Amino acid sequence: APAQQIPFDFDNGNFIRDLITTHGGGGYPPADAMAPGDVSSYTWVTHLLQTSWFDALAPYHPTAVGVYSRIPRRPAEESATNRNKNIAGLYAMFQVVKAAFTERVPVLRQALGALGLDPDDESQDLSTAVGIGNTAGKAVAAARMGDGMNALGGKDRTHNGQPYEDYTGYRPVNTADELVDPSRWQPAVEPHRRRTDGGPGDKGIFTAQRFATPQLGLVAPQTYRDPARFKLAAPDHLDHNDAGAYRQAVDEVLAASAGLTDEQKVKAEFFEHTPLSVTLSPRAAAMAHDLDLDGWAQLFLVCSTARFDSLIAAWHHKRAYDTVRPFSAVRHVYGSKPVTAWGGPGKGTVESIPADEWTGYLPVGNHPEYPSGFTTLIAAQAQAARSFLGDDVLNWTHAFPAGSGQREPGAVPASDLELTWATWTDFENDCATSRVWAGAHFTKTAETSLAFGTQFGDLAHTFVQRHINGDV
Amino acid sequence: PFDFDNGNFIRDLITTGGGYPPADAMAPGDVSSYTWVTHLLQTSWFDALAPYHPTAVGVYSRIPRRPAEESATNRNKNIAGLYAMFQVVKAAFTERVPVLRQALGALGLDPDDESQDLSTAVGIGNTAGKAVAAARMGDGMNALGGKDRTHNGQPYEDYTGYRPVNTADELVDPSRWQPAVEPHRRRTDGGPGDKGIFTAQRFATPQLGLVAPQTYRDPARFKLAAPDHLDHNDAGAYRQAVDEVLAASAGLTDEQKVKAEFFEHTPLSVTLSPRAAAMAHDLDLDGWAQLFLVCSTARFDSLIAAWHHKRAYDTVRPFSAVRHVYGSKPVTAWGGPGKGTVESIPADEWTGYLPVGNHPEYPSGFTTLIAAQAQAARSFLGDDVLNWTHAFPAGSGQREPGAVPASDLELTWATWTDFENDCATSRVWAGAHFTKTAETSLAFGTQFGDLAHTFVQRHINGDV
Ligand SMILES: [Cl-]
Ligand SMILES: [Mg+2]
Ligand SMILES: [Mg+2]
Repeated sequence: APAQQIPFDFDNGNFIRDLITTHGGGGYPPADAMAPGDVSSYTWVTHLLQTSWFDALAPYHPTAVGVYSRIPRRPAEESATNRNKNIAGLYAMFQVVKAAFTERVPVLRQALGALGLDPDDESQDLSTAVGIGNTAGKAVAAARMGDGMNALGGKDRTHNGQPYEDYTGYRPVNTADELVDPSRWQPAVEPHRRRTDGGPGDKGIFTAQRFATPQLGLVAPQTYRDPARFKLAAPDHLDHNDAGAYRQAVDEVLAASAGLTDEQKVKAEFFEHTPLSVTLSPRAAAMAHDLDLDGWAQLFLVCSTARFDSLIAAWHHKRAYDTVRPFSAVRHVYGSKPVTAWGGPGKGTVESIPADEWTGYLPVGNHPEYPSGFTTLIAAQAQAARSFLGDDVLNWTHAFPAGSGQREPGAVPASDLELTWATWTDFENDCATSRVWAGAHFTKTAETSLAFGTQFGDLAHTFVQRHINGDV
Repeated sequence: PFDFDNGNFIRDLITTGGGYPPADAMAPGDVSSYTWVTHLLQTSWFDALAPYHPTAVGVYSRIPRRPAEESATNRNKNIAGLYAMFQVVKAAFTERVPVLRQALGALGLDPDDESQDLSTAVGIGNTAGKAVAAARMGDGMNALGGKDRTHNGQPYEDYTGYRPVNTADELVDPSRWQPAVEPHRRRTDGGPGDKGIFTAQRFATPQLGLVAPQTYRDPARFKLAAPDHLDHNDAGAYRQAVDEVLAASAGLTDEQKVKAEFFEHTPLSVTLSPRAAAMAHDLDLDGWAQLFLVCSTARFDSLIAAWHHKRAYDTVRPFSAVRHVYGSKPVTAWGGPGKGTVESIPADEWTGYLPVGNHPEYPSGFTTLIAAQAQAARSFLGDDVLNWTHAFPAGSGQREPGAVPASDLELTWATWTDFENDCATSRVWAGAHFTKTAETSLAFGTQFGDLAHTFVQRHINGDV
């Protein structure tokens, strides 16, 4: 309803917990223009969003300073309640949304109006919460909208630019029709409605994949400068000239496909679903650790910084190694010969699906295979939360009603399902293995990605502590 | 309120100007899947009405003729046509099932009635619609996705093994089609899709050239001249074709931009031009079903032939040809949204006003189809009269919303000849086609309207 108001206690509430990250604890969130499996654009925009929270609250802190702005500190009385911090954080992310997520502006404008806040207030009075928030959010957008991500589309061109357009000149050595180098990434052919549950798009249209925002590997990281300094071993397990090792890596993917259970299917979908598994695991960790509003903003910043910097490094190596995905390797080893694996929707495991008709449980991501973006990112986020919160406790239970699976709706899971992760360690280990259940990654890739991501959580923790303490 | 006895379900319900219709899962510019599914829908109308006609027989079914008293009013014919297309929707357009179920319920018809009593309108309609789907869902279009595979098939999947000789990144043969790189939200107004994702084009349903046509058996028998204007080894002719496209781009007016969008909007220009012709000729319900079948048959068979030649000639689109001729050099053309004509847009940053279609250039699908449809309506209705006016309020353009057109605009086509001539030239304004391609496509499509008229008359007369 146009006049409906949102109940929220500005004085004692927590806008991150009570407004932004609220959910019923079951199923998947509503869909919008950001596809849940598109981790690169998701991680980039979410970092702008969640950093604006921290920068908006920093002047209300006794010592903290912002990442992208330095706003003169407020008297302590302005933090006696959470009202100013709540207002400032909301306006800061509103500025980021207006700059980087214009699709969300109408819903956010309506939510702000329902909270009693003027959605057209562009004041930048630095003694007011709205002015601090607007200033902090604008500073994040001003520093990042023109970064290497090309989020506005103007990089290296003057006409007809499109947001997130690749300006780096990446070209695969394989086409979707011909596997010239079986060690190298090959674009998949996918229906235009390309999400796990179909999703938005055009009926009867097919496309060939393009490397998703390869320029991500070039954007300025938050805690370091050059992602090449984080060395990653070569993916020797996928050298097609070592036919025995290549075939073993393929057979492990097919065996994972053949062994799929309801729980593995749901976990495959869960860990690829960025607005749920990635965004809301810090919420679960925060709920288990009794953090105040400042602690939530700090935890989310440390997690987002870890995701941001680890994914840049993962994307750098994705392009440098440019590694083949499982579906191409399955076809390379077996051609049209039948294999034992998932037969497709409603089919369960079958003994004789032709290898060139096999597909992973989830639609394969549109970028090279090595390393795993999700696994690197979650390992970084798990380490960041570990370091900030002081322990490994996560205690996240999420419910999946019968038939709520997106790949096989109405059939998977066969009955109501509750998944629980007591620790980040359980969480990140499930993420890595679920990438193999999804058919998106080889076992060794997921294992190496787990080890590769952890270090970025430590860098993120140091970075956020430096800003909490005032950056002197 | 719809009147079953004297009303017309095609006129009063299905095809009920200004602006563009609401968007759904079928993108308006995607002509191949649109024409295929629409032919099943509109053929089911005719087959449902044939037993209620004194002599007509169905295309995909033969239902024993009804007593004339059951055609005294339009009630049975209206009921039968609605259930017939409902059967096609359930088989070939499942996305539309909820809206149609609701529309039938609002009319007082049970959307769960699967009766096939051939003495009742619901039974005749259900039977006529199911026969169309049974005959066509497994044709060469691969609409269900099972062609030449047993696992993980996807509707409309290309089974033909077509691949371009160019990749989206490298133009090796400038005479041949090169797929474009496009944002995933790929429609003129953006459209549904995923933020921040780009794709390389795939030839849209190349198998369309292989599906069994309605009025002939082999599309190769319809000769189409070679696109000599696009032989890159003849640099002068190639550059002339390119420069004509750039000059059309530089000369774009509000009217040309809106007409470019209009003729690429299949649910409007293609679907509703027979409505305008039917309205201008005061046809009864039978005449509407017959006209739409002649038009749909002409579109179906002409587009099959166009798709056959699109694959055989596999010709380059203007954006690739502009890049071949000029590389990065500046040209005079449209500068992009909000910029108008500019003197120095780098050629490798130029784009047509509308997103280029995802199939080879020669011949033009829209132009061939409209020329076939225009001829079909001409032959059936006996004259060239169309008398269609469509309004575009200020700012209603999809490519440049709020700016184009600068003021309220009315487009009028008195005749099919004016309509098809505007369609051909608008493909050049759109940047999608070369001038000679549009001209040749107009000449190529006309013949399929004559074939369609003969085919429908044979069925109207009883197919003896
Ligand atoms: Cl071919
Ligand atoms: Mg608190
Ligand atoms: Mg009538």
